[PDB]
Amino acid sequence: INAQLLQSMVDASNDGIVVAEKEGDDTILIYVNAAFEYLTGYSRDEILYQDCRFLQGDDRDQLGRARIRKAMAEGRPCREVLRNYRKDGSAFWNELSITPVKSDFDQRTYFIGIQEDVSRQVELERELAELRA
Amino acid sequence: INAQLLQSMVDASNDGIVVAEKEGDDTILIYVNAAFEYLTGYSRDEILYQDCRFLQGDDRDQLGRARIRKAMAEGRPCREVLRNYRKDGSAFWNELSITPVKSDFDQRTYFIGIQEDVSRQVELERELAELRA
Ligand SMILES: Cc1cc2nc3c(=O)[nH]c(=O)nc-3n(C[C@H](O)[C@H](O)[C@H](O)COP(=O)(O)O)c2cc1C
Ligand SMILES: Cc1cc2nc3c(=O)[nH]c(=O)nc-3n(C[C@H](O)[C@H](O)[C@H](O)COP(=O)(O)O)c2cc1C
Repeated sequence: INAQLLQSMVDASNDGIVVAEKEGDDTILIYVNAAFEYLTGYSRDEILYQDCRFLQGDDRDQLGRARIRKAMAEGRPCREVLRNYRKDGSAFWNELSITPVKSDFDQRTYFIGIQEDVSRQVELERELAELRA
Repeated sequence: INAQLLQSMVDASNDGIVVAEKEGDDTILIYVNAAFEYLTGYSRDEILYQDCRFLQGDDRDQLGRARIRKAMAEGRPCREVLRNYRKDGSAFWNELSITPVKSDFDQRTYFIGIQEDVSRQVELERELAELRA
């Protein structure tokens, strides 16, 4: 499959897709797609080369953080549902998928992130539970 | 971004991703990912070089067909929720996004399809609306 098609497929994805690399305790972003920019509200120039933890804002007491750190250290993919905050400050539920992959071009392991906004389904399920009473 | 990472990003996608080319009134499949292979129940060798309309089965009375057909003619992406049937015969709801992309290698327009399963949400909305009254 051609590389231009793959880049287009990434650029056409509804879910957000990012690529990040490890720099100590930070995993700084090296690629984001348009979907990620519209989901998070930040432009490409602002958040490039930054760890995604800024999406958590002040809600930094989420147990999923430790699970993410364990998964990335051990080279395992992981899936976590987190509360994240856009640039304007509005909250949303982000189903995040992290996948570590070893690039053979430079023998470096990178991390692929897929973000899904699941706020709508969270609200729907909650309302169904309320009506169940 | 290198092609190996792009193929990894596509094969790790939660939604199904496919690539198809135009042959008259048919849009023949040239690529599927693992998620699509396990969602439809068909192997790559079975569905290669065939238009995806077989997923509709006998339920060919879906208006989205017309909308899909017009969208591809004008080179516009489109999003439609359709009824599809697996190889075994079980039914599901597919939110499909079609995006035309210009490949420069051959200056040919290809079509990227992204499929998301919305059956669970469809049932949620059904039950919430029913109990809602
Ligand atoms: C590719 C990638 C994408 C990530 N995307 C998000 C994200 O969208 N939202 C989020 O809250 N954390 C995200 N994270 C996790 C944080 O960036 C961070 O790595 C994790 O919370 C570890 O927490 P710590 O930095 O406090 O140790 C992502 C991590 C990676 C590797
Ligand atoms: C890239 C691509 C992916 C498609 N994926 C699906 C699909 O997953 N399910 C489906 O029912 N139709 C899908 N279609 C639509 C059918 O393949 C077909 O093109 C459509 O029904 C157009 O009208 P026709 O059936 O009269 O030709 C897809 C079309 C394209 C171009």
